[PDB]
Amino acid sequence: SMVDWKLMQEIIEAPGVSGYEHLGIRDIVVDVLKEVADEVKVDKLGNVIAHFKGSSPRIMVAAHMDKIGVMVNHIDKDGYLHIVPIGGVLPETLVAQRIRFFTEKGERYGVVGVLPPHLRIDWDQIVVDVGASSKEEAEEMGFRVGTVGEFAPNFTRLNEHRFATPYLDDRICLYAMIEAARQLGDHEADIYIVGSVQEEVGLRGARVASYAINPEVGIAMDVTFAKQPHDKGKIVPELGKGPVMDVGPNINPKLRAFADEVAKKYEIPLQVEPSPRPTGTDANVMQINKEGVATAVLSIPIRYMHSQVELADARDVDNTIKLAKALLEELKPMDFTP
Amino acid sequence: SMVDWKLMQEIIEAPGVSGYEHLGIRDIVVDVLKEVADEVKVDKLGNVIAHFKGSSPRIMVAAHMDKIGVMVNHIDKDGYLHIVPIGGVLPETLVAQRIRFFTEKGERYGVVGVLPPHLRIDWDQIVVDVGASSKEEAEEMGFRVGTVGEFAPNFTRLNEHRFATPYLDDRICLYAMIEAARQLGDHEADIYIVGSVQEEVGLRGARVASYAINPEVGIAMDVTFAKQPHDKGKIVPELGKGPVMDVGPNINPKLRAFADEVAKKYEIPLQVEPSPRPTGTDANVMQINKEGVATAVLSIPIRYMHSQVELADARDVDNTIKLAKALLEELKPMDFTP
Amino acid sequence: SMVDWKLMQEIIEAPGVSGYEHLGIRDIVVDVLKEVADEVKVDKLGNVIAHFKGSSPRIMVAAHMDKIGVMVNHIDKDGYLHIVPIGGVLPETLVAQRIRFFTEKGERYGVVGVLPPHLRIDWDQIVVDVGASSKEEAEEMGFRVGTVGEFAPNFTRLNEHRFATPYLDDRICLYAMIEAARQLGDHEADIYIVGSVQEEVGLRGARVASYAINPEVGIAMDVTFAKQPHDKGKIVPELGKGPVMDVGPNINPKLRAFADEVAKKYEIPLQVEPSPRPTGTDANVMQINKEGVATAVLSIPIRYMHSQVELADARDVDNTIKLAKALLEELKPMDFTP
Ligand SMILES: [Cl-]
Ligand SMILES: [Cl-]
Ligand SMILES: [Cl-]
Ligand SMILES: [Cl-]
Ligand SMILES: [Cl-]
Ligand SMILES: [Cl-]
Ligand SMILES: [Zn+2]
Ligand SMILES: [Zn+2]
Ligand SMILES: [Zn+2]
Ligand SMILES: [Zn+2]
Ligand SMILES: [Zn+2]
Ligand SMILES: [Zn+2]
Repeated sequence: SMVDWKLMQEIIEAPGVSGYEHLGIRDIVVDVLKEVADEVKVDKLGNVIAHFKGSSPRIMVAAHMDKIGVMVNHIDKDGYLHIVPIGGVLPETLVAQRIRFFTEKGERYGVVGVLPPHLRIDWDQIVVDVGASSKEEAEEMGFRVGTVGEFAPNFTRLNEHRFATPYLDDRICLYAMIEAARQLGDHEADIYIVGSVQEEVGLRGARVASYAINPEVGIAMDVTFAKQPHDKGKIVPELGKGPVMDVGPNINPKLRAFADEVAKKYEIPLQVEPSPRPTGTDANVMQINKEGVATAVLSIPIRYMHSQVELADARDVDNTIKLAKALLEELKPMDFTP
Repeated sequence: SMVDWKLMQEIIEAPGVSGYEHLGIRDIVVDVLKEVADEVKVDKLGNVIAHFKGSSPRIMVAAHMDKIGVMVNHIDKDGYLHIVPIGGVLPETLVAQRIRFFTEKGERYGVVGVLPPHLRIDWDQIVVDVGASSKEEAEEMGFRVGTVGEFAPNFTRLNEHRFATPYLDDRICLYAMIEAARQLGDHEADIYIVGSVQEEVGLRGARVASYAINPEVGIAMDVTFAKQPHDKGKIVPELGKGPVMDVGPNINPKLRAFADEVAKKYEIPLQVEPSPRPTGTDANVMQINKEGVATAVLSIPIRYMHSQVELADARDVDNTIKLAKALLEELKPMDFTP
Repeated sequence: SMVDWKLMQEIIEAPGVSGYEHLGIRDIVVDVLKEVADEVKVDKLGNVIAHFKGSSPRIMVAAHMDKIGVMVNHIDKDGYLHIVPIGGVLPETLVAQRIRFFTEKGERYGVVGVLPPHLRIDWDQIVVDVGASSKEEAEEMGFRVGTVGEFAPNFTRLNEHRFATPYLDDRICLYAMIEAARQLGDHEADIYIVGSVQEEVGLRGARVASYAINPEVGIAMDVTFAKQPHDKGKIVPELGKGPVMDVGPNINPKLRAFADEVAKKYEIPLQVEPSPRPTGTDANVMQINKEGVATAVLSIPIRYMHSQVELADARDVDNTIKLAKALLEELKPMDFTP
């Protein structure tokens, strides 16, 4: 298990909003997995699919490579950018923030300004300043209709265990899945490790990857909500209390019971999240793939999801790596029929 | 046809909310169908698929086994449960009601309390009392994060024909489909009778069952809205006027015309429901399965859908059994191209 | 003391809304009291007055036989009932509930329906379905202008001590008073045990019973509010902490002090409720009867008053039986002058 802070930060900060995972994260995932997998391929949507050959059952584990972000809708006559969200970016988190754009002339920053109080929440109030003085100048700088951008990186390690940064969702789980894969010992299962694309715009990469792989078992590794201020006591998982595994309709009872047994065997703390609906993770589309798949969700709890200050606890990451590795190594043929 | 009140009530009251159909209803459906079907199997999502071997066309008929219900989100320090809905349960129907929970220690009841007027619609106002005095006590009683519950059974036969009970949706149609199956005589069609899972959380079981079966023809048997107080005259079907079959984009014109001819031949009253959108039934996902399926919806009209007092007329149930049996027996190869 | 669950449930479920206590509860109260009382009579309003002859002081103990309920205002052309409340029934507790009506053709049920969300708290939204299709049919079924109904029975024992059911108010105290009466040993006081009528519509039976009895001392046994969710910490009594006895203007200080001494002597836990106003119980009218009466209130705490899920703790019922018996046996001439 054990957290490699340098690799983890590299995986978090690599470029790749939904539909543009090829801008950086994809090559990193391919390179790290090619060293340990029997075969790694990239499909037409950009999913990275790494095969660790085994016997049975066939399992697909998916963590998504894409980040939420923004796209330039148009550039105005004074050289300001008007942007729209890619995935669940909320306008409130954009005020007085830096955005990292992927322009024709490399990575370039812009800022979302604020109007001083004496001149006075929605997308129309959001205008990006890139230091340009005209539309022509912004265009010469490399900005275009369709230019995409991300929250600017800011990795903050607060103490021994806690850290805050944009894009723990889902780079922290992609990191954990990749570490589990690198540490993977012998296993009976036929394992596909998938870096999925476009999770944040409707689970689109995992949909096609599941179709091609045709797994019997599916596990999505995505982040989940942790107890935090103003949550009204409604959130069950807490930072530092371990990986989280949902229960509910998206979650095969036999697979979820198997996961409990494994967690107990390896003495890994395991939290329960009640999910009464099909989840908002790749496991949603994996479960209803083709003839149906036995699915579960394995999550790292974070605070402040979908903002620049997503915050996690490295003890949870470590234990998630350990649990993913143990599930993959312990998995064996069994009857998943509910 | 003919209504078997005892079997019908047993099928209505068997446990099984979305994702937990294995708690009771599934075994009943398997047992009754195994007696008449050539083969019955349960898939990975829990669908019951019973094959009545025939020639052509291949038809799938689906009625869903799952009920809407609730799930325990957390237990508070005073031993009260805080719940969230599974499917379309509305908070208004929970006030001063009993809930039947499926705990580690068998079935146990709780009540949703009301606040006396002198101390004064949303989920936060909903708190379940299970007779416990602390979190530890509620847990010893068997309640957990993730415990599921249902409207408590209350079967009320009002007169010769009308009756009200929780969960006519969709146990009344599952009952009707099962009776039609038991009475099924010779048939040319290759018939799959499916007890589907997770209809109430997005048609998920019928999606995978349709994929595996690959039918040419699909019929969903689900309940529909009947004329009732305060409906502003907008609902077409009425209690006691027979089974209902939609018309609209989800409904293959040739199959629907065939259904009219059959209803006329057997002198079965048949109501028309205008459905301008893809339906909220299993026929939605059956129609867009693989290369496409000729689909129709065959419904029993009920009042007060998704509440504890869903109300139907046994004459409609009888006629639905008769019509389902006749469609299956009359179905023959034909061109379904619109 | 000791709770007889079978008798208690029978007393709770016997028919009898305000003004219609003769439909069942009255005969039960008469029959049980006739076995132990020197004389039992029923007055013109329907009060049951049982005399246990003694010396002094003359005491009247009253628990009310009436339930809150509903009455049919009119039947509409489609056979639905439109109802109005008898006593403090709130429209919110009627949604998707069953009502037990007392018709010309025996007990018959109806349901209060709900309007599905896509077609959208006050009495005009409340319409009762009885399975009829026309006004004439509902009338043939026995429904009339003036037909009365009750919350349908649903007795739920949650565990060893806690239980929830419609109509703990005031059948639980009527049960406790009746058990105390049956266990009553020697006593100096001249005791009248009264099953009062029409408490829920303005304390009307206790008014005339007090006039006829002319007691020197009066105790009302009615339920009171217990700590429960969303009460904002404003309710003092709690389930399981014993009978409750108010303090305040309705409560004679000498009698209330005597009650404390008795509770201490018999080691019965006794809660205090602050009541700054004349109470909403029979003790209100007893106190201002004729030349004035020394009065107190002895209550069983319940949650969710006036709803179908009123919830109590059998330890409190037991201790209330014990305290009532001890007060009656210990009572002796004393000066009640404040
Ligand atoms: Cl996500
Ligand atoms: Cl294959
Ligand atoms: Cl439905
Ligand atoms: Cl085929
Ligand atoms: Cl009262
Ligand atoms: Cl006198
Ligand atoms: Zn996300
Ligand atoms: Zn994510
Ligand atoms: Zn439904
Ligand atoms: Zn349905
Ligand atoms: Zn009352
Ligand atoms: Zn009362």
